[PDB]
Amino acid sequence: SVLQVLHIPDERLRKVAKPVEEVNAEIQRIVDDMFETMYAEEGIGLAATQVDIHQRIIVIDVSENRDERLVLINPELLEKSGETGIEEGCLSIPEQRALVPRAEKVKIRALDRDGKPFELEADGLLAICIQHEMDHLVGKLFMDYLSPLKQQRIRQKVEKLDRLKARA
Ligand SMILES: [Zn+2]
Repeated sequence: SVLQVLHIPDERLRKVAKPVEEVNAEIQRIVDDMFETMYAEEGIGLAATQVDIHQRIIVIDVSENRDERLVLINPELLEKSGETGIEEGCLSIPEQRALVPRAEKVKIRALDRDGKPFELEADGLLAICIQHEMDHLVGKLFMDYLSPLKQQRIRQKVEKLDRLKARA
């Protein structure tokens, strides 16, 4: 199923996710719906809290053939180094992009879709994607890094877009 993605300024985007107790068929359903939703809106990453499911689950797929699926359940940042930034987007902040400071390299521990643990070292776009999605799980958005003026301007942009998109 395709789930509805929340937009700012929805307050449910600020909730802190609980860890997944047990990776069972209900969780695997959520993972599958999250991928379906992410591909349907043309995203490369999605956190559970974006679809109003407040558990520590993330899906990523940067591939163009939509077949290098990455699932992070209960991710844990083990180490990070360096600093970078690209203009990030987000399905919760429609059509807005902004450069945000990130670590360049990241090492995480997570569970996969089967509930088996794995470690992953990432750099480049992947490292940035993981950090952006892990932020979502503790109620952080990429706009939080920007000036108050930039933040307001982003909010207004989105509110205006949702105002027009709802036609009637
Ligand atoms: Zn996002």
